Amino acid sequence: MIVLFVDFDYFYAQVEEVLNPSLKGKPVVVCVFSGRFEDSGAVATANYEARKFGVKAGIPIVEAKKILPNAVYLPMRKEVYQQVSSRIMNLLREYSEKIEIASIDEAYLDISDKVRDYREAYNLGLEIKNKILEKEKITVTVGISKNKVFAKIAADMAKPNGIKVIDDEEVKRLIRELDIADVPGIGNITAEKLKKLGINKLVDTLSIEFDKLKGMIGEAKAKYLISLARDEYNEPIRTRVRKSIGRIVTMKRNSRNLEEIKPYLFRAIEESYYKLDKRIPKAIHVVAVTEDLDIVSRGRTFPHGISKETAYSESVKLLQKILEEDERKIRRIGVRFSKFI
DNA sequence: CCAATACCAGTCC
DNA sequence: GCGGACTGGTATTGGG
Ligand SMILES: Nc1nc2c(ncn2[C@H]2C[C@H](O)[C@@H](COP(=O)(O)OP(=O)(O)OP(=O)(O)O)O2)c(=O)[nH]1
Ligand SMILES: [Ca+2]
Ligand SMILES: [Ca+2]
Ligand SMILES: [Ca+2]
Repeated sequence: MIVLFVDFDYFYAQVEEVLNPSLKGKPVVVCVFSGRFEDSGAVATANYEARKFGVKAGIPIVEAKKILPNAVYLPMRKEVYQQVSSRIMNLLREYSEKIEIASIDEAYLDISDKVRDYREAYNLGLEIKNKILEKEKITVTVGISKNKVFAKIAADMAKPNGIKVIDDEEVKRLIRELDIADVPGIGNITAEKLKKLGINKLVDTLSIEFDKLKGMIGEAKAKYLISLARDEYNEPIRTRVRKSIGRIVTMKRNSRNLEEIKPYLFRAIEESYYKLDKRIPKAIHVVAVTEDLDIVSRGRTFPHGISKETAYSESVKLLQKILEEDERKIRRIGVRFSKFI
């Protein structure tokens, strides 16, 4: 298999630069303003100039400004970003029928039957990069390898505005030499657990008994790493079928007032049914985050489909149950739908 | 009952 | 701690 992965560079901020060329060369920080109070919220992304001066995704806007008062701070316009994204994804569909949209700015193409080797793949990667730049003025990074995981690792290594092939011999070398913390799916918390077990590289995952590994990180992640280490990973390129779909929102203020909370819950349900499209759920869960940041959920599974109308009325009953059985104020409220017909 | 179900903490990016 | 979605461990419960 030959997999080509495309990851758009500093995507949100780059879109803002496209829409305002006056911003280029300036530090640009795109932000999620929460509005629970002043300048509350977090950095969604920053361009590479802003990162140079200490601002990165996830930090509080409050801290970002203290850090880089000099930057241009912009509200997230996700609807605008989604439109650019959708057009780019349609461009990519032209290069292969076998496409997997992983997120608003990432997609994998299975080009096994489109090119004969990694030389032609590299060439296709350049064509893709040029076309996206020509049509949307967005730079992207391309990663190419024998499976999805190494194609992404390649992009991670080459960004931004890059292209990289990890060929079959390099896959073998990296199984031995790559810090396992750099494997997709392994965050800092998981990397640390592995380090305690004596695992620093993919190849090390085989030095331990499965039950010990599975007991530390779970069976799913254990089989994932083991497959990678044995170079057997070969997951098909295709859009994932979601097992659940929902929406949970932060409220303007904490509350236990049923009718102060209902409007957020109901909007959550509306956004959920838009996302659901033609999928019909058999299960609904109302999910609350309390004032001190615990989660409480109450669900119901039916032996049949739940239309939007039954979702509304049942969600009320489930919310009442949360409020009856937990005396804390609620901070976030929403719904998740699952068990599709 | 206790297997089936419900809850819900943890994890990724 | 803005958030969607999935995983898997532990608590609760329904049968009729
Ligand atoms: N609201 C919010 N959005 C995020 C967050 N993290 C990433 N995003 C969105 C906005 C970014 O443009 C995109 C980030 O994906 P990446 O890890 O590839 O970073 P980004 O494209 O911004 O920069 P990069 O690929 O490193 O050049 O996804 C986050 O923590 N909060
Ligand atoms: Ca990305
Ligand atoms: Ca990106
Ligand atoms: Ca990592």
